[PDB]
Amino acid sequence: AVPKKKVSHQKKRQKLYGPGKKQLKMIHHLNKCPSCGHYKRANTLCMYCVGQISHIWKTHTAKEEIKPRQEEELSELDQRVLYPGRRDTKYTKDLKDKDNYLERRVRTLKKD
Amino acid sequence: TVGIARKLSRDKAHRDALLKNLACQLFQHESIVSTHAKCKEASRVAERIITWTKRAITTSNSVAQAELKSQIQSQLFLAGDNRKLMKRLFSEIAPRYLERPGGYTRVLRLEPRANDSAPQSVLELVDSPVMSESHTVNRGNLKMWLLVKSVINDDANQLPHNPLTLQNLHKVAKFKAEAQLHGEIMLIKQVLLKEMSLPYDEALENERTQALLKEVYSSSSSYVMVPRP
RNA sequence: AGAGUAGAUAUUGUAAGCUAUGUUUGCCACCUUCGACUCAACAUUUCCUCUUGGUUGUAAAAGCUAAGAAGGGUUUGACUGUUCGUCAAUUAAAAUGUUACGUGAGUUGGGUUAAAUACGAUGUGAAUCAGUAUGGUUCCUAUCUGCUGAAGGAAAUAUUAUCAAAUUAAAUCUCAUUAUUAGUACGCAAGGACCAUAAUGAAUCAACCCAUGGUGUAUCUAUUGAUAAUAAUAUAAUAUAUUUAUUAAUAUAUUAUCUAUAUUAGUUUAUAUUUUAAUUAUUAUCAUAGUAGAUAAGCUAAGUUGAUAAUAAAUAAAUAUUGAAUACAUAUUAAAUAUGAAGUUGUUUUAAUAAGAUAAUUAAUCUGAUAAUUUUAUACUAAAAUUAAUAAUUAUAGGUUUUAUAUAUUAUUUAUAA
RNA sequence: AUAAUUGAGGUCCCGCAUGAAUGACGUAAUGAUACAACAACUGUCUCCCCUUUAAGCUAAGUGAAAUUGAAAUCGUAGUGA
RNA sequence: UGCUGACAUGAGUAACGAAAAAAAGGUAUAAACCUUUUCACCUAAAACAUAAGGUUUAACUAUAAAAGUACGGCCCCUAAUUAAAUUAAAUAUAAAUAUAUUUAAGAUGGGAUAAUCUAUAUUAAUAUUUAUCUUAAAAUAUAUAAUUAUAUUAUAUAUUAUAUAUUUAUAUAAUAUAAACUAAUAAAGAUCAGGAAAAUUAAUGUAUACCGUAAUGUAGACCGACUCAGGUAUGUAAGUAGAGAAUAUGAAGGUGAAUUAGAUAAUUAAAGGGAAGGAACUCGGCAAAGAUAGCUCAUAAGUUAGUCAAUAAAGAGUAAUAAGAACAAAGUUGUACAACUGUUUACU
RNA sequence: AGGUAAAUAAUCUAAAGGGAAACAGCCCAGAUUAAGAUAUAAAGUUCCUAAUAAAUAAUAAGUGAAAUAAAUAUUAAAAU
RNA sequence: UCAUCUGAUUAAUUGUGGUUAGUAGUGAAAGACAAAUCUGGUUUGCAGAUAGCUGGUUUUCUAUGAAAUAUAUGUAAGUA
RNA sequence: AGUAUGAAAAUGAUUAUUUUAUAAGCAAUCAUGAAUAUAUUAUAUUAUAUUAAUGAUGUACCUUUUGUAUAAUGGGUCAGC
Ligand SMILES: [Mg+2]
Ligand SMILES: [Mg+2]
Ligand SMILES: [Mg+2]
Ligand SMILES: [Mg+2]
Ligand SMILES: [Mg+2]
Ligand SMILES: [Mg+2]
Ligand SMILES: [Mg+2]
Ligand SMILES: [Mg+2]
Ligand SMILES: [Mg+2]
Ligand SMILES: [Mg+2]
Ligand SMILES: [Mg+2]
Ligand SMILES: [Mg+2]
Ligand SMILES: [Mg+2]
Ligand SMILES: [Mg+2]
Ligand SMILES: [Mg+2]
Ligand SMILES: [Mg+2]
Ligand SMILES: [Mg+2]
Ligand SMILES: [Mg+2]
Ligand SMILES: [Mg+2]
Ligand SMILES: [Mg+2]
Ligand SMILES: [Mg+2]
Ligand SMILES: [Mg+2]
Ligand SMILES: [Mg+2]
Ligand SMILES: [Mg+2]
Ligand SMILES: [Mg+2]
Ligand SMILES: [Mg+2]
Ligand SMILES: [Mg+2]
Ligand SMILES: [Mg+2]
Ligand SMILES: [Mg+2]
Ligand SMILES: [Mg+2]
Ligand SMILES: [Mg+2]
Ligand SMILES: [Mg+2]
Ligand SMILES: [Mg+2]
Ligand SMILES: [Mg+2]
Ligand SMILES: [Mg+2]
Ligand SMILES: [Mg+2]
Ligand SMILES: [Mg+2]
Ligand SMILES: [Mg+2]
Ligand SMILES: [Mg+2]
Ligand SMILES: [Mg+2]
Ligand SMILES: [Mg+2]
Ligand SMILES: [Mg+2]
Ligand SMILES: [Mg+2]
Ligand SMILES: [Mg+2]
Ligand SMILES: [Mg+2]
Ligand SMILES: [Mg+2]
Ligand SMILES: [Mg+2]
Ligand SMILES: [Mg+2]
Ligand SMILES: [Mg+2]
Ligand SMILES: [Mg+2]
Ligand SMILES: [Mg+2]
Ligand SMILES: [Mg+2]
Ligand SMILES: [Mg+2]
Ligand SMILES: [Mg+2]
Ligand SMILES: [Mg+2]
Ligand SMILES: [Mg+2]
Ligand SMILES: [Mg+2]
Ligand SMILES: [Mg+2]
Ligand SMILES: [Mg+2]
Ligand SMILES: [Mg+2]
Ligand SMILES: [Mg+2]
Ligand SMILES: [Mg+2]
Ligand SMILES: [Mg+2]
Ligand SMILES: [Mg+2]
Ligand SMILES: [Mg+2]
Ligand SMILES: [Mg+2]
Ligand SMILES: [Mg+2]
Ligand SMILES: [Mg+2]
Ligand SMILES: [Mg+2]
Ligand SMILES: [Mg+2]
Ligand SMILES: [Mg+2]
Ligand SMILES: [Mg+2]
Ligand SMILES: [Mg+2]
Ligand SMILES: [Mg+2]
Ligand SMILES: [Mg+2]
Ligand SMILES: [Mg+2]
Ligand SMILES: [Mg+2]
Ligand SMILES: [Mg+2]
Ligand SMILES: [Mg+2]
Ligand SMILES: [Mg+2]
Ligand SMILES: [Mg+2]
Ligand SMILES: [Mg+2]
Ligand SMILES: [Mg+2]
Ligand SMILES: [Mg+2]
Ligand SMILES: [Mg+2]
Ligand SMILES: [Mg+2]
Ligand SMILES: [Mg+2]
Ligand SMILES: [Zn+2]
Repeated sequence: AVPKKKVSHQKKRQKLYGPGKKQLKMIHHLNKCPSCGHYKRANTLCMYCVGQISHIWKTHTAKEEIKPRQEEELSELDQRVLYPGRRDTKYTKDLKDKDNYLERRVRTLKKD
Repeated sequence: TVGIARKLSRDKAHRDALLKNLACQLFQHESIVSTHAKCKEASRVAERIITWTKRAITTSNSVAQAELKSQIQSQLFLAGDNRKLMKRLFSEIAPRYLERPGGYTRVLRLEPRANDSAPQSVLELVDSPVMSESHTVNRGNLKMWLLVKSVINDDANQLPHNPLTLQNLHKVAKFKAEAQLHGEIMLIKQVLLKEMSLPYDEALENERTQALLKEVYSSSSSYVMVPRP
């Protein structure tokens, strides 16, 4: 149930790193994407090219934003009177800074 | 009960409902991204549904047709955005696949998602129309788009097309009128080139497309095999 | 000594004598949990099975006693916390121990056990008991050793792909009944064989799923209650087209089936009024898979199939031959020569190992791995199958087609037509 | 009573060491009390099998604990606080 | 088993706390945030109103808006109770203090007027607990004033038509569902016999103070060291069903979560089914299984006479005959002890 | 009885070193620090392991070879 | 926690406030509770209580080097 | 819980040298090959340093005891006290 001794430096290290099962393997199965000449996984789509195509689809197949007439044709002063500004909470501010906590996809290296 | 399908870490009732939802979403949006296992199971359902629809369309037996219809109805959630999904299935989706013997979907593997390391895939409908009757482009048929992008890249590099690319193009063609296919390719080029910001001289592009079509369409050792002494 | 019809030594063996054991009850004080379940390993001082000596007390058959022998086997119930014991029904037999009186970081907690309480006894009393009774508290994710499986790395009498012997590590090894020999041998009769073979079983082990049985959150049908859809039809509105003389009629698309007021405070329902405010087909969800009847694959034992591994070799107790030493005698603790066991060696089976063998040898497709589709396999791995698309041949999974199975209605039918 | 009963009920009385408000005795009802029997039922068992979900296993992210003189931490027999 | 600090070990091991998710888009930044659609879960709640509490957690700093009427506090009044207070000498007392009496405080309670909307100031003058039956009345049908059977029976409002003050008032008549529920009324059964305390006319007034108000509240926003399956007061709690607030469903509302994705060996947990047998299990039938109406009938011995036993066991009617939601309903007996309903070692 | 109680001596206690397989107490011998030629103690001298050759008898049982197991039995051998 | 079980118009359950506790209250009585546990709470102080008991007590070198017996002891864990 | 500074240790990762995949126990000491590094007197047949070839010897430390490798006490490591 309980360790009888302080496990030594040797014995913890040979346990962890000695076996190949536990080690990380080289990703030999990279290959060139045909659409953009960059690294991608074998039997896998290029995340750049498919992303680009998805973006294209979004730009074309776009549901139009609903802008109400009455709010679109308000005067500036009138709009200010109706819908004044406010102090956002700390939480709200944190939520707003998305680049702080949201990871954008990195581009791979160009294949040789 | 064991081995017939993926369990997907869900109770039976939930699992089936999930699969139905996935099928509905596939029919609505002609491609969808999801986890690999879910996609694989969803394909099985969607394909089955398509075949049933085809059978209903074709069969002379009235009772059979009615039974197929009932089965199709059972296998979908018809509400909200999928109210007129049955109609779409009969009129829009299933008529694409009348000549095609199975294989109506394609699950294309993606790079696994970062937060979760979950293997990610794209379940999508085969031979989805890239251009509707309105002057727009349609969401779906990712593989075709990718192929055309690869072709464009090859043209830019002034390289020959890869054998695999040619094979894929041939596969795409098999259930496609040649002129229609060409027109689709041309349409894809217009969008793709602009996105990538390469110049679109139209006549030259058309000629290239034609050349690509021609080679696709017109079909043309270490050990020796010797009889026993 | 003495019993044993006679004779101490077939069998029995007073009291006293000499030892072994560490299985009991003690003594010492170095040293501060009984039973059940589960799985057992070891011993032999052998209960059964195999071999054999003795048995006026071995005629036969049952026995009794002794030698070899640990291969295989050695019980299920009623009572009790019990081990034990009493009994019942079996068995070839129901052997005796050792293993922290094996086994509580494996289970249990009935006994023993503290707090509550009562009874009998003891005590002035608080309370007490080699007493009785009801109730009643420990938990632990495994670091190392070890064991069960599974990989990676490795040094290979030097490579890879395959086939692989000796060997090593284990497994296995049976037993009963009936039948025949034979109602023979033996015996006055009653009774009743050895030697040996066969067939049924047995307990154990292994594999298997064709069939049978079970399951089957694959599936199908039935079914109660409530809700929610799609389709069709009707009505109404809006939008888009066509006709007609914006209006009406038609076609397509979309949305809608509400609402409000009365019946003496409130709520619900009902009807009436108000409004265009619909009733059939088919689905789904929820209620243990809602419940119930069937049920494919797989998995399984209630099921099926096989095995209990020979022949052979050397032996144990025991039984002999010739034959001295020792004129006889003596199977030899002499030389020679023979028999002899469920034991030993082996044999058979599994796992490991890889001596050896065939082939190829810097590669337009050498051998492996990474990758994909997977299952023959599987915790992860590993293993095995496939990764075809060109001059030919190769289907891994899904999908498709197919025949087949399941479900449950169906000739009162389906399809072609005249 | 059971094939078989150290349990249960009935009865006997060498009551080791019963007994009358530390109440004595016999009942009806009640009791999650204790013991025993019959019925029915059943995976409790003969004797386990199949299925379901949550864990277990793998990948990603986060990240305990008791413990620990130091450890390069095998078997057997012998020895020996 | 020193104290403090730092850092190891177990170990990148267990675990990440009852849980249903999917896609598309915000965004070629999302398992976790927002939106839309689908799916599910809670639904006499996981909803909607509130009380208490609390690092304001909120839909936020440009922030929770009150003269009063199905608005609370504050205020007036007092209960339980409290008070270095109160009365040459209230009484007692080593000191502290304690007692009795006064006065003051003290809500968990009582408190005028109001949609015809309403006016609170000042001055002057003399209600334990339970029940709404039976009878009687008239109404509706059958038969031949009287019988039989059935509901109805105190209050709550709009309409219409009359009669009196003069379209505004008062009274009368007639018209008009069922089932729950409310308040207010009346009469009244039982013993356990049911708070306290704070006037009316007239004249003159009344420019209406302060505080509470977010959200959370069967919970991530309180008490439990944690965003803890524990603890936490009250009122509504769509319909369909039913005796019902049981049970099923779920209109609406709210929610789907600081872990995910796969795989589903051994093994564990929590479930479902099981041939032949049926307690052979075990200390012990522990656990599991077992319900052939839940309504209406019927129901024994014994017995303290209490359908106590009884919800008796069996059994009948209605329903169903191959079965086909949930929930309520789980035997009979003998003995020991204790009359009984209760109480007890919060945690063996 | 590795028991208990005291008597005498020694060692251990508080004593390292060699031997007794391993060893608090037995057999030798007392570490001031080294050095390593010579005498040695107890104990040893086939190898493990530092060091050996002989003589005369006996055993044949692996008896025994650093922890001696008895009465009794059988078979020899001497002496009378 | 889940299942199962018991009471559920009463010696019922429960909100809000109050009274009674450290020789000490409350207790349908279990030494039961009195702020996560009482045969008598907690805090501060006496206080560095006391401990014939346990454990600990820190550099080096040099010389000598015991005892575990008798007697006494409310003494046999001590002390003379 | 001052301010500077900080090659103090425990502890982690990495690199270099050296040894290590037929070998068994306080991980040290002594013997003794080899490999590496440094060396302005290595003149060398050199010297020092580092390093588990191989061989031999070697039962942690303290406390408390008649007596402890003890499977008796106590300590996870280092720093300060
Ligand atoms: Mg369900
Ligand atoms: Mg099919
Ligand atoms: Mg005689
Ligand atoms: Mg005798
Ligand atoms: Mg023997
Ligand atoms: Mg005979
Ligand atoms: Mg044999
Ligand atoms: Mg034992
Ligand atoms: Mg243990
Ligand atoms: Mg007594
Ligand atoms: Mg109990
Ligand atoms: Mg089968
Ligand atoms: Mg079959
Ligand atoms: Mg069958
Ligand atoms: Mg089957
Ligand atoms: Mg299905
Ligand atoms: Mg009303
Ligand atoms: Mg309508
Ligand atoms: Mg529900
Ligand atoms: Mg068989
Ligand atoms: Mg044989
Ligand atoms: Mg002769
Ligand atoms: Mg002879
Ligand atoms: Mg033989
Ligand atoms: Mg190929
Ligand atoms: Mg195939
Ligand atoms: Mg072919
Ligand atoms: Mg296929
Ligand atoms: Mg008897
Ligand atoms: Mg019994
Ligand atoms: Mg007595
Ligand atoms: Mg008397
Ligand atoms: Mg008396
Ligand atoms: Mg009771
Ligand atoms: Mg080692
Ligand atoms: Mg210290
Ligand atoms: Mg992990
Ligand atoms: Mg683990
Ligand atoms: Mg571990
Ligand atoms: Mg885990
Ligand atoms: Mg959670
Ligand atoms: Mg997205
Ligand atoms: Mg309701
Ligand atoms: Mg909520
Ligand atoms: Mg709320
Ligand atoms: Mg509030
Ligand atoms: Mg007052
Ligand atoms: Mg007050
Ligand atoms: Mg008040
Ligand atoms: Mg509010
Ligand atoms: Mg809090
Ligand atoms: Mg806590
Ligand atoms: Mg909670
Ligand atoms: Mg409910
Ligand atoms: Mg809803
Ligand atoms: Mg059965
Ligand atoms: Mg049956
Ligand atoms: Mg039994
Ligand atoms: Mg038994
Ligand atoms: Mg039970
Ligand atoms: Mg009677
Ligand atoms: Mg029940
Ligand atoms: Mg009682
Ligand atoms: Mg209680
Ligand atoms: Mg308790
Ligand atoms: Mg001493
Ligand atoms: Mg001395
Ligand atoms: Mg010595
Ligand atoms: Mg000296
Ligand atoms: Mg010998
Ligand atoms: Mg010896
Ligand atoms: Mg009752
Ligand atoms: Mg007591
Ligand atoms: Mg406390
Ligand atoms: Mg207590
Ligand atoms: Mg003092
Ligand atoms: Mg002190
Ligand atoms: Mg001296
Ligand atoms: Mg002395
Ligand atoms: Mg003394
Ligand atoms: Mg003393
Ligand atoms: Mg080596
Ligand atoms: Mg050794
Ligand atoms: Mg020693
Ligand atoms: Mg130790
Ligand atoms: Mg040790
Ligand atoms: Mg320790
Ligand atoms: Zn690309």
